[PDB]
Amino acid sequence: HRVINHPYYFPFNGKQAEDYLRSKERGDFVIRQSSRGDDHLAITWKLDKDLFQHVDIQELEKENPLALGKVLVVEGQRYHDLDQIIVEYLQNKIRLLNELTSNEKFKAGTKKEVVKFIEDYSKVNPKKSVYYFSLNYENPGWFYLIFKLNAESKLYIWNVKLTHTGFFLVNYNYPTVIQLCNGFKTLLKSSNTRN
Amino acid sequence: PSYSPTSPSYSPTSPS
Repeated sequence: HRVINHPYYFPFNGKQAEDYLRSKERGDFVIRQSSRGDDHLAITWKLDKDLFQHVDIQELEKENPLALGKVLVVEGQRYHDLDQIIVEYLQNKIRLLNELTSNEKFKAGTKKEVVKFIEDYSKVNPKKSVYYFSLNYENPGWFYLIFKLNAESKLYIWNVKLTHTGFFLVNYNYPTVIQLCNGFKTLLKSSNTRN
Repeated sequence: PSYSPTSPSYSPTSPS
């Protein structure tokens, strides 16, 4: 619970940890109490100037939840302390963010820009199809996956969750953006074997 | 929002 002493810790509310990071960088993180137990904590991490996601933690290996767990569990994986879950979860998450953002499949940086880039890329190519990944603003910690058959077509979107273990979509995690592209291909083939 | 998974498949709409 709120007994953390780490330099990334803040007793701030979820809105306060947000508005704190909204004054920080395109990559930010602060530890704060969880809304679902004393054996639980959270990390609020920032993706863009006004975009953030909460990631709960469980303080495992303690006889009482009033006591600080000898381990910290994140997305179902244990670690020795908050500084381990932060370096592991953040640095792995941030490198996956560099490989996705550097990907040719990744669109622009903010809603307006990506909607302008997908529509512009669709209308300048009104007979070619369009499919790109970008930040999701209604569902942080997930990236949106916009698809159009062409300029004259409707628009469809799906999502991929970001995790320090990779990218998670439909039902499985891919430890790198390249494997996410393989996941998408093996999944569309499993979908084409139905359509 | 922030706690609401949703994602349909790639939808290849073709023999891909």
